[PDB]
Amino acid sequence: SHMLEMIIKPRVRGFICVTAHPTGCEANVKKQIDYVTTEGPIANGPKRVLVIGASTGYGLAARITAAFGCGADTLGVFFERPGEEGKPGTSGWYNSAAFHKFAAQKGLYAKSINGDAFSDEIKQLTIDAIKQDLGQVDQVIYSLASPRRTHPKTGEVFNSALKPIGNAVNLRGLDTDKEVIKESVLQPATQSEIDSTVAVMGGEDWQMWIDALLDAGVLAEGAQTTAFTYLGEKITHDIYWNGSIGAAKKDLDQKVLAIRESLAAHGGGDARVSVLKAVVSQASSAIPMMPLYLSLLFKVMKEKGTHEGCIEQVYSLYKDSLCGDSPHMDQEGRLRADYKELDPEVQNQVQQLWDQVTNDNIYQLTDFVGYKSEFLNLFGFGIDGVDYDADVNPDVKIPNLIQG
Ligand SMILES: NC(=O)C1=CN([C@@H]2O[C@H](COP(=O)(O)OP(=O)(O)OC[C@H]3O[C@@H](n4cnc5c(N)ncnc54)[C@H](O)[C@@H]3O)[C@@H](O)[C@H]2O)C=CC1
Ligand SMILES: CCCCCCc1ccn(Cc2cccc(N)c2C)c(=O)c1
Ligand code: NA
Repeated sequence: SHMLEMIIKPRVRGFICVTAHPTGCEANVKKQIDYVTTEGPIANGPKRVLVIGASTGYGLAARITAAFGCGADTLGVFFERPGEEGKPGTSGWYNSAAFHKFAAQKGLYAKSINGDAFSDEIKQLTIDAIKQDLGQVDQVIYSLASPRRTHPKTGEVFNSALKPIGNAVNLRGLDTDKEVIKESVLQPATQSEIDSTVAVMGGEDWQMWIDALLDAGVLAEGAQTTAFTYLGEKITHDIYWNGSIGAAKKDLDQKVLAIRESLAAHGGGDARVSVLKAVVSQASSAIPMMPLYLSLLFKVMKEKGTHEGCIEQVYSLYKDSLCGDSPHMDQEGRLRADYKELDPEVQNQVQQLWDQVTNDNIYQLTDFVGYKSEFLNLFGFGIDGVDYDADVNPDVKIPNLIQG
Protein backbone atom coordinates (compact mmCIF):
# COMPACT_ATOMS: atom_id res chain seq x y z
CA SER A 1 0.00 0.00 0.00
CA HIS A 2 3.10 2.28 0.21
CA MET A 3 3.04 2.50 -3.65
CA LEU A 4 -0.47 4.13 -3.47
CA GLU A 5 0.47 6.43 -0.58
CA MET A 6 3.06 9.17 -0.19
CA ILE A 7 4.53 11.73 2.18
CA ILE A 8 3.28 15.11 1.04
CA LYS A 9 5.28 18.27 1.62
CA PRO A 10 4.88 21.85 0.33
CA ARG A 11 6.29 22.50 -3.15
CA VAL A 12 6.24 26.14 -4.12
CA ARG A 13 6.38 26.74 -7.93
CA GLY A 14 6.51 30.46 -8.79
CA PHE A 15 4.62 31.73 -5.69
CA ILE A 16 1.97 28.88 -6.17
CA CYS A 17 1.94 25.95 -3.67
CA VAL A 18 1.33 22.98 -6.01
CA THR A 19 0.66 20.37 -3.31
CA ALA A 20 -2.00 20.08 -0.60
CA HIS A 21 -2.09 17.79 2.36
CA PRO A 22 -5.40 15.91 2.82
CA THR A 23 -5.11 15.43 6.59
CA GLY A 24 -4.05 19.01 7.18
CA CYS A 25 -6.94 20.31 5.08
CA GLU A 26 -9.31 18.18 7.15
CA ALA A 27 -7.74 19.66 10.34
CA ASN A 28 -8.13 23.18 8.96
CA VAL A 29 -11.78 22.62 8.12
CA LYS A 30 -12.35 21.11 11.58
CA LYS A 31 -10.70 24.14 13.25
CA GLN A 32 -13.06 26.47 11.30
CA ILE A 33 -16.06 24.34 12.38
CA ASP A 34 -14.85 24.33 16.05
CA TYR A 35 -14.58 28.12 15.86
CA VAL A 36 -18.23 28.43 14.76
CA THR A 37 -19.57 25.90 17.33
CA THR A 38 -17.47 27.48 20.14
CA GLU A 39 -18.87 30.94 19.35
CA GLY A 40 -22.34 29.40 19.25
CA PRO A 41 -25.39 28.98 16.99
CA ILE A 42 -26.74 31.86 14.80
CA ALA A 43 -30.48 32.61 15.20
CA ASN A 44 -32.76 33.14 12.15
CA GLY A 45 -30.40 31.98 9.41
CA PRO A 46 -31.24 30.30 6.10
CA LYS A 47 -31.91 26.55 6.17
CA ARG A 48 -31.19 25.65 2.54
CA VAL A 49 -28.06 27.35 1.17
CA LEU A 50 -26.43 27.30 -2.20
CA VAL A 51 -22.72 28.47 -2.04
CA ILE A 52 -21.11 29.22 -5.47
CA GLY A 53 -17.31 28.93 -4.82
CA ALA A 54 -17.65 26.77 -1.73
CA SER A 55 -14.32 24.88 -1.46
CA THR A 56 -11.80 27.49 -0.15
CA GLY A 57 -11.49 30.91 1.51
CA TYR A 58 -14.59 32.98 2.08
CA GLY A 59 -17.06 30.67 0.27
CA LEU A 60 -15.84 27.73 2.34
CA ALA A 61 -16.25 29.83 5.50
CA ALA A 62 -19.81 30.78 4.38
CA ARG A 63 -20.60 27.08 3.94
CA ILE A 64 -19.21 26.23 7.37
CA THR A 65 -21.11 29.14 9.04
CA ALA A 66 -24.40 28.23 7.27
CA ALA A 67 -24.06 24.53 8.12
CA PHE A 68 -22.57 24.54 11.63
CA GLY A 69 -23.70 27.98 12.88
CA CYS A 70 -27.22 28.18 11.30
CA GLY A 71 -27.86 24.43 10.89
CA ALA A 72 -28.27 24.72 7.12
CA ASP A 73 -28.36 22.00 4.53
CA THR A 74 -25.75 23.11 1.97
CA LEU A 75 -25.28 22.64 -1.79
CA GLY A 76 -21.74 23.75 -2.82
CA VAL A 77 -20.38 24.45 -6.30
CA PHE A 78 -16.63 24.73 -6.95
CA PHE A 79 -13.92 23.87 -9.49
CA GLU A 80 -11.20 21.68 -7.93
CA ARG A 81 -8.84 18.82 -8.94
CA PRO A 82 -9.40 15.38 -7.35
CA GLY A 83 -6.28 13.67 -5.94
CA GLU A 84 -4.67 10.74 -7.69
CA GLU A 85 -1.86 8.36 -7.03
CA GLY A 86 1.42 10.35 -6.79
CA LYS A 87 -0.47 13.62 -7.41
CA PRO A 88 -2.16 15.52 -4.52
CA GLY A 89 -5.46 17.15 -5.44
CA THR A 90 -6.19 20.79 -4.78
CA SER A 91 -6.69 22.11 -1.24
CA GLY A 92 -10.35 22.89 -2.05
CA TRP A 93 -10.92 19.23 -3.00
CA TYR A 94 -9.60 18.03 0.36
CA ASN A 95 -11.47 20.84 2.16
CA SER A 96 -14.79 19.73 0.65
CA ALA A 97 -14.05 16.08 1.32
CA ALA A 98 -13.60 17.05 5.01
CA PHE A 99 -16.75 19.21 4.95
CA HIS A 100 -18.91 16.36 3.62
CA LYS A 101 -17.46 14.06 6.34
CA PHE A 102 -18.17 16.53 9.19
CA ALA A 103 -21.61 17.48 7.84
CA ALA A 104 -22.67 13.80 7.79
CA GLN A 105 -21.38 13.30 11.36
CA LYS A 106 -23.73 16.08 12.44
CA GLY A 107 -26.59 14.74 10.29
CA LEU A 108 -26.57 17.71 7.88
CA TYR A 109 -27.14 17.43 4.13
CA ALA A 110 -23.99 18.15 2.03
CA LYS A 111 -23.86 17.78 -1.73
CA SER A 112 -21.37 19.37 -4.10
CA ILE A 113 -21.00 20.01 -7.81
CA ASN A 114 -17.48 20.23 -9.28
CA GLY A 115 -17.39 22.14 -12.57
CA ASP A 116 -17.43 25.54 -14.23
CA ALA A 117 -20.03 27.73 -12.46
CA PHE A 118 -19.90 30.17 -15.41
CA SER A 119 -21.52 27.42 -17.64
CA ASP A 120 -25.26 26.76 -18.15
CA GLU A 121 -24.60 23.03 -17.74
CA ILE A 122 -23.46 23.46 -14.15
CA LYS A 123 -26.38 25.84 -13.42
CA GLN A 124 -28.68 23.05 -14.74
CA LEU A 125 -27.02 20.35 -12.60
CA THR A 126 -27.36 22.69 -9.60
CA ILE A 127 -31.06 23.32 -10.31
CA ASP A 128 -31.67 19.55 -10.67
CA ALA A 129 -29.88 18.93 -7.36
CA ILE A 130 -32.03 21.51 -5.49
CA LYS A 131 -35.29 20.06 -7.02
CA GLN A 132 -34.47 16.49 -6.04
CA ASP A 133 -33.23 17.24 -2.52
CA LEU A 134 -34.21 20.59 -1.13
CA GLY A 135 -37.25 21.84 -3.06
CA GLN A 136 -35.84 25.39 -2.88
CA VAL A 137 -32.91 27.32 -1.33
CA ASP A 138 -33.31 30.35 1.03
CA GLN A 139 -29.85 31.83 0.41
CA VAL A 140 -27.35 32.03 -2.43
CA ILE A 141 -23.76 32.97 -1.60
CA TYR A 142 -21.72 34.14 -4.58
CA SER A 143 -18.05 33.72 -3.88
CA LEU A 144 -16.20 32.87 -7.11
CA ALA A 145 -12.65 34.03 -7.64
CA SER A 146 -11.35 33.26 -11.06
CA PRO A 147 -8.78 34.56 -13.58
CA ARG A 148 -10.97 33.68 -16.52
CA ARG A 149 -14.50 33.04 -17.78
CA THR A 150 -15.94 31.28 -20.82
CA HIS A 151 -19.09 33.22 -21.73
CA PRO A 152 -21.94 30.66 -21.61
CA LYS A 153 -23.81 32.11 -24.66
CA THR A 154 -21.01 33.37 -26.98
CA GLY A 155 -18.22 30.91 -26.04
CA GLU A 156 -15.76 33.79 -25.61
CA VAL A 157 -12.82 33.36 -23.21
CA PHE A 158 -12.36 36.52 -21.08
CA ASN A 159 -9.24 36.98 -19.00
CA SER A 160 -9.08 39.26 -15.99
CA ALA A 161 -6.22 41.74 -15.44
CA LEU A 162 -4.84 43.23 -12.21
CA LYS A 163 -3.76 46.67 -13.48
CA PRO A 164 -4.32 50.32 -12.62
CA ILE A 165 -6.57 52.58 -14.73
CA GLY A 166 -5.26 55.85 -16.18
CA ASN A 167 -1.64 56.19 -15.03
CA ALA A 168 0.95 53.47 -14.41
CA VAL A 169 1.64 52.81 -10.70
CA ASN A 170 4.71 52.01 -8.60
CA LEU A 171 3.77 49.23 -6.11
CA ARG A 172 5.99 48.23 -3.24
CA GLY A 173 5.79 44.50 -2.50
CA LEU A 174 7.42 41.56 -0.79
CA ASP A 175 8.75 38.72 -2.97
CA THR A 176 7.99 35.74 -0.66
CA ASP A 177 10.44 33.44 -2.43
CA LYS A 178 13.51 35.69 -2.20
CA GLU A 179 12.29 37.53 0.93
CA VAL A 180 13.09 40.93 -0.60
CA ILE A 181 11.14 44.18 -0.35
CA LYS A 182 11.02 45.50 -3.91
CA GLU A 183 8.90 47.77 -6.12
CA SER A 184 7.51 47.19 -9.56
CA VAL A 185 5.59 49.37 -12.02
CA LEU A 186 2.33 48.22 -13.65
CA GLN A 187 1.11 49.72 -16.90
CA PRO A 188 -2.44 51.04 -17.09
CA ALA A 189 -5.14 48.63 -18.34
CA THR A 190 -6.46 48.87 -21.90
CA GLN A 191 -10.24 49.34 -22.37
CA SER A 192 -10.21 45.73 -23.54
CA GLU A 193 -8.57 44.48 -20.31
CA ILE A 194 -11.06 46.51 -18.25
CA ASP A 195 -14.07 44.96 -20.08
CA SER A 196 -12.60 41.48 -19.78
CA THR A 197 -12.09 41.96 -16.01
CA VAL A 198 -15.66 43.21 -15.63
CA ALA A 199 -16.80 40.14 -17.67
CA VAL A 200 -14.96 37.76 -15.29
CA MET A 201 -15.23 39.38 -11.84
CA GLY A 202 -18.24 41.70 -12.26
CA GLY A 203 -21.81 40.71 -11.57
CA GLU A 204 -23.25 39.31 -14.82
CA ASP A 205 -22.74 35.63 -13.85
CA TRP A 206 -24.26 36.33 -10.41
CA GLN A 207 -27.31 37.72 -12.29
CA MET A 208 -27.40 34.73 -14.63
CA TRP A 209 -27.46 32.49 -11.49
CA ILE A 210 -30.35 34.26 -9.71
CA ASP A 211 -32.34 34.44 -12.98
CA ALA A 212 -31.74 30.72 -13.65
CA LEU A 213 -32.82 29.68 -10.15
CA LEU A 214 -35.93 31.92 -10.49
CA ASP A 215 -36.89 30.72 -13.97
CA ALA A 216 -36.76 27.18 -12.57
CA GLY A 217 -38.61 28.12 -9.35
CA VAL A 218 -36.04 27.01 -6.72
CA LEU A 219 -35.89 30.18 -4.51
CA ALA A 220 -37.95 30.38 -1.28
CA GLU A 221 -39.96 33.49 -0.36
CA GLY A 222 -37.86 35.87 1.74
CA ALA A 223 -34.76 34.50 0.00
CA GLN A 224 -31.43 36.27 0.15
CA THR A 225 -28.28 36.52 -1.92
CA THR A 226 -24.96 38.20 -1.39
CA ALA A 227 -21.74 38.48 -3.37
CA PHE A 228 -18.41 39.28 -1.67
CA THR A 229 -16.33 42.40 -2.44
CA TYR A 230 -13.21 44.28 -1.11
CA LEU A 231 -12.86 48.06 -0.95
CA GLY A 232 -9.62 48.24 1.08
CA GLU A 233 -7.64 51.10 2.57
CA LYS A 234 -6.41 54.04 0.49
CA ILE A 235 -3.02 52.33 0.02
CA THR A 236 -4.68 49.56 -2.15
CA HIS A 237 -6.91 52.07 -4.08
CA ASP A 238 -4.68 52.70 -7.14
CA ILE A 239 -4.29 48.99 -7.91
CA TYR A 240 -7.52 47.54 -6.52
CA TRP A 241 -10.53 49.87 -6.03
CA ASN A 242 -9.69 52.24 -8.92
CA GLY A 243 -8.05 49.62 -11.14
CA SER A 244 -9.41 46.94 -13.48
CA ILE A 245 -10.42 44.61 -10.59
CA GLY A 246 -12.25 47.57 -8.92
CA ALA A 247 -14.08 48.18 -12.21
CA ALA A 248 -15.40 44.62 -11.85
CA LYS A 249 -16.33 45.14 -8.15
CA LYS A 250 -18.21 48.34 -9.08
CA ASP A 251 -20.15 46.30 -11.68
CA LEU A 252 -21.36 44.24 -8.72
CA ASP A 253 -22.80 47.44 -7.13
CA GLN A 254 -24.91 47.94 -10.30
CA LYS A 255 -26.03 44.31 -10.30
CA VAL A 256 -27.09 44.15 -6.65
CA LEU A 257 -30.04 46.57 -7.25
CA ALA A 258 -31.93 44.50 -9.86
CA ILE A 259 -31.22 41.48 -7.67
CA ARG A 260 -32.75 43.04 -4.53
CA GLU A 261 -35.72 44.42 -6.42
CA SER A 262 -36.63 40.92 -7.62
CA LEU A 263 -36.32 39.21 -4.22
CA ALA A 264 -37.97 42.02 -2.24
CA ALA A 265 -41.30 41.51 -4.03
CA HIS A 266 -40.71 37.83 -3.31
CA GLY A 267 -41.61 37.67 0.40
CA GLY A 268 -39.31 40.54 1.41
CA GLY A 269 -36.14 38.67 0.55
CA ASP A 270 -32.94 40.69 0.16
CA ALA A 271 -29.69 41.00 -1.78
CA ARG A 272 -26.45 42.73 -0.74
CA VAL A 273 -22.85 43.19 -1.89
CA SER A 274 -20.91 42.21 1.28
CA VAL A 275 -17.52 43.84 1.93
CA LEU A 276 -14.93 41.74 3.66
CA LYS A 277 -11.39 42.26 4.88
CA ALA A 278 -8.15 41.22 3.20
CA VAL A 279 -6.93 37.72 4.09
CA VAL A 280 -4.25 35.34 2.89
CA SER A 281 -5.68 33.37 -0.05
CA GLN A 282 -4.32 31.17 -2.80
CA ALA A 283 -3.78 34.21 -5.01
CA SER A 284 -2.03 36.41 -2.36
CA SER A 285 1.25 36.03 -4.05
CA ALA A 286 -0.34 37.13 -7.32
CA ILE A 287 1.19 40.50 -6.77
CA PRO A 288 3.98 40.99 -4.23
CA MET A 289 2.05 43.98 -2.80
CA MET A 290 -0.47 41.66 -1.14
CA PRO A 291 2.03 39.71 1.04
CA LEU A 292 3.61 43.02 2.18
CA TYR A 293 0.24 44.63 2.97
CA LEU A 294 -1.02 41.45 4.77
CA SER A 295 2.18 41.12 6.84
CA LEU A 296 1.81 44.76 8.00
CA LEU A 297 -1.97 44.55 8.56
CA PHE A 298 -1.70 41.31 10.50
CA LYS A 299 0.86 42.84 12.85
CA VAL A 300 -1.14 46.06 13.41
CA MET A 301 -4.49 44.33 13.90
CA LYS A 302 -2.93 41.71 16.27
CA GLU A 303 -1.66 44.57 18.48
CA LYS A 304 -5.24 45.86 18.57
CA GLY A 305 -6.89 42.51 19.25
CA THR A 306 -8.79 42.69 15.95
CA HIS A 307 -6.98 40.24 13.62
CA GLU A 308 -9.33 37.79 11.84
CA GLY A 309 -9.28 35.30 9.02
CA CYS A 310 -12.08 33.92 6.79
CA ILE A 311 -14.18 32.06 9.39
CA GLU A 312 -14.18 34.98 11.94
CA GLN A 313 -15.22 37.43 9.21
CA VAL A 314 -18.03 35.35 7.76
CA TYR A 315 -19.38 34.25 11.13
CA SER A 316 -19.84 37.98 12.03
CA LEU A 317 -21.17 38.76 8.59
CA TYR A 318 -23.91 36.11 9.14
CA LYS A 319 -24.54 36.84 12.82
CA ASP A 320 -24.46 40.67 12.63
CA SER A 321 -25.66 41.50 9.13
CA LEU A 322 -27.14 38.66 7.09
CA CYS A 323 -29.22 37.22 10.02
CA GLY A 324 -28.79 39.87 12.67
CA ASP A 325 -30.94 42.57 14.19
CA SER A 326 -28.35 45.32 13.56
CA PRO A 327 -27.12 45.00 9.93
CA HIS A 328 -23.93 47.06 9.52
CA MET A 329 -24.95 48.93 6.36
CA ASP A 330 -22.98 51.57 4.41
CA GLN A 331 -24.18 54.58 2.43
CA GLU A 332 -24.48 52.52 -0.74
CA GLY A 333 -26.58 49.67 0.66
CA ARG A 334 -23.57 47.31 1.02
CA LEU A 335 -23.11 45.17 4.08
CA ARG A 336 -19.74 45.81 5.74
CA ALA A 337 -17.61 43.37 7.81
CA ASP A 338 -14.37 45.13 6.99
CA TYR A 339 -14.45 48.17 9.31
CA LYS A 340 -11.70 46.96 11.66
CA GLU A 341 -9.27 46.93 8.69
CA LEU A 342 -10.38 50.42 7.56
CA ASP A 343 -10.13 52.02 11.02
CA PRO A 344 -8.20 55.28 10.53
CA GLU A 345 -5.54 54.42 13.16
CA VAL A 346 -4.86 51.03 11.54
CA GLN A 347 -4.47 52.61 8.09
CA ASN A 348 -2.14 55.22 9.51
CA GLN A 349 0.04 52.67 11.28
CA VAL A 350 0.16 50.40 8.22
CA GLN A 351 0.99 53.46 6.05
CA GLN A 352 3.78 54.63 8.44
CA LEU A 353 5.38 51.15 8.53
CA TRP A 354 5.00 50.86 4.70
CA ASP A 355 7.84 53.36 3.97
CA GLN A 356 10.06 51.83 6.69
CA VAL A 357 10.19 48.13 5.84
CA THR A 358 13.55 46.96 4.37
CA ASN A 359 15.11 43.52 3.74
CA ASP A 360 16.71 43.71 7.19
CA ASN A 361 13.78 44.70 9.42
CA ILE A 362 10.92 42.64 7.79
CA TYR A 363 10.63 40.41 10.86
CA GLN A 364 10.76 43.29 13.39
CA LEU A 365 8.29 45.52 11.51
CA THR A 366 5.82 43.00 10.07
CA ASP A 367 4.07 39.72 10.84
CA PHE A 368 5.62 38.02 7.79
CA VAL A 369 5.99 34.95 10.10
CA GLY A 370 2.16 34.98 10.47
CA TYR A 371 1.60 35.52 6.73
CA LYS A 372 3.79 32.53 5.89
CA SER A 373 2.01 30.33 8.46
CA GLU A 374 -1.49 31.25 7.20
CA PHE A 375 -0.36 30.71 3.58
CA LEU A 376 0.92 27.18 4.38
CA ASN A 377 -2.26 26.53 6.48
CA LEU A 378 -4.37 27.04 3.32
CA PHE A 379 -2.85 23.98 1.71
CA GLY A 380 -3.04 21.90 4.96
CA PHE A 381 0.63 22.40 6.08
CA GLY A 382 2.09 23.55 9.41
CA ILE A 383 -1.08 22.45 11.27
CA ASP A 384 -1.11 21.42 14.98
CA GLY A 385 -1.39 17.71 15.72
CA VAL A 386 -1.04 16.61 12.11
CA ASP A 387 1.66 13.99 11.75
CA TYR A 388 3.52 15.18 8.58
CA ASP A 389 5.76 12.11 8.59
CA ALA A 390 2.91 9.62 7.92
CA ASP A 391 2.15 8.24 4.43
CA VAL A 392 -1.22 9.33 3.09
CA ASN A 393 -3.37 8.27 0.11
CA PRO A 394 -3.82 11.42 -2.04
CA ASP A 395 -6.93 9.88 -3.64
CA VAL A 396 -9.54 11.07 -1.13
CA LYS A 397 -13.12 10.49 -2.34
CA ILE A 398 -16.27 12.59 -1.81
CA PRO A 399 -19.83 11.06 -1.51
CA ASN A 400 -22.63 13.07 -3.19
CA LEU A 401 -20.15 14.82 -5.44
CA ILE A 402 -21.59 15.56 -8.94
CA GLN A 403 -18.80 15.86 -11.48
CA GLY A 404 -19.59 18.15 -14.37
N1 LIG B 1 -9.18 37.08 -0.45
C1 LIG B 1 -9.50 38.30 0.05
O1 LIG B 1 -8.69 39.00 0.88
C2 LIG B 1 -10.83 38.93 -0.34
C3 LIG B 1 -11.67 38.35 -1.28
N2 LIG B 1 -12.99 38.84 -1.42
C4 LIG B 1 -13.88 38.30 -2.51
O2 LIG B 1 -14.34 37.03 -1.97
C5 LIG B 1 -14.69 36.20 -3.08
C6 LIG B 1 -14.01 34.89 -2.78
O3 LIG B 1 -12.57 35.01 -2.96
P1 LIG B 1 -11.53 34.09 -2.12
O4 LIG B 1 -12.12 33.54 -0.88
O5 LIG B 1 -10.26 34.87 -1.99
O6 LIG B 1 -11.28 33.03 -3.28
P2 LIG B 1 -10.76 31.51 -3.29
O7 LIG B 1 -9.79 31.28 -4.39
O8 LIG B 1 -10.41 31.07 -1.93
O9 LIG B 1 -12.07 30.70 -3.69
C7 LIG B 1 -12.83 30.92 -4.89
C8 LIG B 1 -13.87 29.80 -5.06
O10 LIG B 1 -14.22 29.90 -6.42
C9 LIG B 1 -14.25 28.60 -6.94
N3 LIG B 1 -14.15 28.73 -8.39
C10 LIG B 1 -13.24 29.43 -9.09
N4 LIG B 1 -13.55 29.35 -10.39
C11 LIG B 1 -14.67 28.62 -10.50
C12 LIG B 1 -15.42 28.14 -11.59
N5 LIG B 1 -15.13 28.53 -12.85
N6 LIG B 1 -16.55 27.47 -11.31
C13 LIG B 1 -16.81 27.02 -10.08
N7 LIG B 1 -16.09 27.40 -9.03
C14 LIG B 1 -15.02 28.19 -9.22
C15 LIG B 1 -13.05 27.94 -6.33
O11 LIG B 1 -13.21 26.53 -6.42
C16 LIG B 1 -13.28 28.38 -4.89
O12 LIG B 1 -14.27 27.55 -4.29
C17 LIG B 1 -14.19 36.93 -4.36
O13 LIG B 1 -15.28 37.70 -4.94
C18 LIG B 1 -13.16 37.90 -3.80
O14 LIG B 1 -12.90 38.99 -4.71
C19 LIG B 1 -13.45 39.89 -0.62
C20 LIG B 1 -12.58 40.57 0.24
C21 LIG B 1 -11.19 40.30 0.29
C1 LIG C 1 -2.71 44.43 -2.07
C2 LIG C 1 -3.55 43.40 -1.32
C3 LIG C 1 -4.95 44.00 -1.22
C4 LIG C 1 -5.99 43.08 -1.85
C5 LIG C 1 -6.39 42.08 -0.78
C6 LIG C 1 -7.87 41.77 -0.85
C7 LIG C 1 -8.21 40.83 -1.98
C8 LIG C 1 -7.44 39.70 -2.23
C9 LIG C 1 -7.81 38.83 -3.26
N1 LIG C 1 -8.95 39.12 -4.04
C10 LIG C 1 -9.34 38.23 -5.15
C11 LIG C 1 -8.51 38.61 -6.38
C12 LIG C 1 -7.75 39.78 -6.30
C13 LIG C 1 -6.95 40.19 -7.37
C14 LIG C 1 -6.92 39.43 -8.54
C15 LIG C 1 -7.67 38.25 -8.65
N2 LIG C 1 -7.62 37.53 -9.78
C16 LIG C 1 -8.47 37.84 -7.56
C17 LIG C 1 -9.31 36.54 -7.66
C18 LIG C 1 -9.73 40.26 -3.78
O1 LIG C 1 -10.73 40.51 -4.48
C19 LIG C 1 -9.34 41.10 -2.74
NA1 NA D 1 -14.40 31.54 -1.75
